[PDB]
Amino acid sequence: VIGDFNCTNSFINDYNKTIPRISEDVVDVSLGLGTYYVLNRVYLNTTLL
Amino acid sequence: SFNLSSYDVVYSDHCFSVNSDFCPCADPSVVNSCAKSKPPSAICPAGT
Ligand SMILES: *[C@@H]1O[C@H](CO)[C@@H](O[C@@H]2O[C@H](CO)[C@@H](O[C@@H]3O[C@H](CO)[C@@H](O)[C@H](O)[C@@H]3O)[C@H](O)[C@H]2NC(C)=O)[C@H](O)[C@H]1NC(C)=O
Repeated sequence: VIGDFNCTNSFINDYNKTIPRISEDVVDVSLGLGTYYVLNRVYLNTTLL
Repeated sequence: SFNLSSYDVVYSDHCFSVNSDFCPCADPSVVNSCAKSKPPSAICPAGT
C-alpha cells in the first residue's frame, strides 16, 4: 500500500516469495563510482581529501 | 482554519513527530470491555 486511493480493483494476488536479488558484488569505488565533481572547481592533476 | 481575530498570530508550543503509519483510530473490535472506559472508534484507511 503506497497511497490511499483505488486506481484499479482487478488482478490482485494473495501471497508470493518476492526474494530481492541482492548483488554479491560489494560497492566498488576504486574506479570513481559514487563520486561527483566539486561545484565550480577543477582540481587538475592532484589528490585531495 | 484557526478562526481568530483580524490581527492575531498563532505560534506553536510543543511540536510532536510521528511515523507515517499512524492515526487515532481504534480497532472496530472494541464493542465492549471489562474496563468500562471504551474510547470512540473509527475506521482508518489502509496503510496504517
Ligand atoms: C485527497 O485524498 C483523499 C484520500 O484519498 C480523497 O478522499 C477520497 O475521495 C474519493 C473520491 O471522492 C472517495 O471515493 C468515494 O467514496 C465514496 C464513499 O465515501 C463512494 O461512495 C464513492 O463511490 C467514491 O468511491 C474516497 O472515499 C475518499 N477517501 C477518504 C478517506 O476520504 C480526496 O478526494 C482527495 N482530494 C483531492 C482534491 O484529490
